[PDB]
Amino acid sequence: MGVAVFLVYQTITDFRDKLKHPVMSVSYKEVNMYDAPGIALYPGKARLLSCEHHWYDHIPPLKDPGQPGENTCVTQDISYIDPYTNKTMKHALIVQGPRDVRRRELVFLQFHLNETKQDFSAIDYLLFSSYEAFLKSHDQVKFMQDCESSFSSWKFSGGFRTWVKMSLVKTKEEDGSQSVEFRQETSVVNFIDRRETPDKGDQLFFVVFEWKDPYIQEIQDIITANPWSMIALLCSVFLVLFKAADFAKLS
Amino acid sequence: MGVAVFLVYQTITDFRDKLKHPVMSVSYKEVNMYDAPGIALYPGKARLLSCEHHWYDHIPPLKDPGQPGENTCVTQDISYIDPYTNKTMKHALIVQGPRDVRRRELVFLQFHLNETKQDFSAIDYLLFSSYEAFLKSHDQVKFMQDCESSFSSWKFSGGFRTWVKMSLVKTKEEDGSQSVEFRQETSVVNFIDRRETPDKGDQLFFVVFEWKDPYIQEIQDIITANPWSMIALLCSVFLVLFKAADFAKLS
Amino acid sequence: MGVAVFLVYQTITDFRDKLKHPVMSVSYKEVNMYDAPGIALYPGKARLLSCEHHWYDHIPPLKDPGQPGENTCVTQDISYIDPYTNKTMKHALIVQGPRDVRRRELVFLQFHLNETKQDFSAIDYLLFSSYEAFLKSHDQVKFMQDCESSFSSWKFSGGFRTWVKMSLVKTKEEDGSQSVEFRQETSVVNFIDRRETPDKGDQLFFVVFEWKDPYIQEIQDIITANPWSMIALLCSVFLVLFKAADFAKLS
Repeated sequence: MGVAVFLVYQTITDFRDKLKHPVMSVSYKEVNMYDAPGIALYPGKARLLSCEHHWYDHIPPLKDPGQPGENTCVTQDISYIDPYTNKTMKHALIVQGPRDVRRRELVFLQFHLNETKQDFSAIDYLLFSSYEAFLKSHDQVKFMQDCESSFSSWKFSGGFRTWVKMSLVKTKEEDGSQSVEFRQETSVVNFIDRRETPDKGDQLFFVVFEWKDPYIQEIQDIITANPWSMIALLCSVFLVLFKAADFAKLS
Repeated sequence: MGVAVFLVYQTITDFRDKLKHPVMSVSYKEVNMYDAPGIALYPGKARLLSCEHHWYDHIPPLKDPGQPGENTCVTQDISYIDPYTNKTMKHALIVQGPRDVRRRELVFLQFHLNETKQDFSAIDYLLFSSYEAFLKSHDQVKFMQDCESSFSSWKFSGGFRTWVKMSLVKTKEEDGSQSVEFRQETSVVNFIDRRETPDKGDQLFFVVFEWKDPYIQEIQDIITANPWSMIALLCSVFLVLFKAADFAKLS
Repeated sequence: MGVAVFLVYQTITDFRDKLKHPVMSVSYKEVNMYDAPGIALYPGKARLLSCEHHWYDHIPPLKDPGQPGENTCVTQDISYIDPYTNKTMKHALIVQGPRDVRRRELVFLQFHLNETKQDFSAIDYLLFSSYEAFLKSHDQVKFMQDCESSFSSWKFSGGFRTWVKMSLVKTKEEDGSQSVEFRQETSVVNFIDRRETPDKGDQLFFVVFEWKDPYIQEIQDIITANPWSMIALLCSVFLVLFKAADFAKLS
């Protein structure tokens, strides 16, 4: 009897320990064509020059800095308002990201910034999951607000390329909903300004966005214990101790 | 009987496999106000100019390059000794970290040094868990030594800002103790020299420390199996096979 | 009877849910001496100047750039062919990595590149597991193609140092094989050109490779459920329900 009560006490405490915190598992999934995200860039003073997509070409052809044109980009720019303060004005320009990963597709963005007083020049940017959901559905102006309140924005360095290789992670929370977040790693490459005339000193920006790997990481949180197993086990131990008592009575 | 012995062999092998290596789980938690950490710096010859804390103001006001002043930073500088070799004398400068996470308080630092024969510009730094533990408690001079031998130090570049976003990860080892480590990612933004445009070419540094997200990740290693469940299951299989043998005898 | 059928329904559904996706666990391991790995380089037109190993010296001695010599490096330079397109010929350079981890040996490389038409100067590089596997075993010319179609190559910026701290992550899949992949984070330090100050403006590169920590992270995917436990549990529940039926008959 004392053995039974100690066993049931330890079992119930173990079940409490198991239920108070779950376990986490990871998984991967391959996509034939990535859903094209949207990269949000705050031009601010800066003016775009050329947004180009390189679907399969290994090398970007040699360019001529300082001139606009060659805009083959799906762009949508509307002035907005920051919901974090609601009294400040934020302005953005939205583009469509790289689609196919099998053939490396990189979007190449040239940015020229006019002369400014600020010592450290950089342009902020932000990424959200998909572009078509922001383009067509209703009430997406507030979608930008909640996306920026949820997603995080990190500015890229102003002066040289920041080759951005992004990735997608889908965590499956158990309350009937899904969460998507973007993980990216950047690679800065110094640029030679000798070809351009740097006597003016006006900063020129360059950004390249790419898909790191076709696979997307899926993370699931698993509950490790169920009441049915414990109740069956304790019933079995009760039965076996009853059988032992019956044997002792037979003795 | 043979079924019983094979089942017990398989179960004991499974239990040994479960016991030899555990399974990890992750957890998060919110904090109202982060504990003020400490940032350890090794300026060398680079005497600093201005350490300022920006509780909510988004942007540091433009800083005149070179001229000192505006020290609103809790700092202390004491010459130390390296425990790794014990014959090399190294000096460190210690500051307190940012605290306000909801207002994302950031610390702004600056450095200046006359040109030397180092051929490069970089200042090493190191982070430990808290400042009040280094200040008030007894025998913290050796706390520097064992924290340095435990923590890892990475130098920041010299000539442009290195925006550091740090987060604290707490892993709960099972032997009645706890471990704290810092995970950080840096962001470098180029700095324009044309403002001062001097002929001396003296290096100027800029560092910004910040908290990434309020969430603290907790990692615990959980053992997947316990002997009580396995012993109860083997007792149950013994009982059911005994009942089958009794039924066969009745037959 | 209905209780039994619903319980087995829930049990079989839970077992299917456990079977479809397993759980993942992580582990660490110390090594007395890391195996010497191999670093792949694609200099192209940039003939290197000096490859040096700093077995224990914390500090690299002051150098005089612009002139070749002092090649104390285990190098193997060959011309290859890209299997991705199979009509492109690319040249590679192969060196051995650092070995000593307790003394944290670091490898120093200097590259000089003549002025090029490309507006952004960078040298791509790739990492594979070991050097003696490429050098001594048979048909490793195709091992280069295998590794470059398997491993990922990331270019380093040209003009300033890119201090690379690599680490080895060894995951072991369940179908009788293991996977080794390298995770690295770079640390760029600005390089001062005031020492030479030429009017040619030719590029100079510097790379330093070093092990991050002696620990090797090992990842195993663990199956969480096995048929023996659930079949024994359902047999036990069937037996106890049969006992309940016998008791009801007795009543």
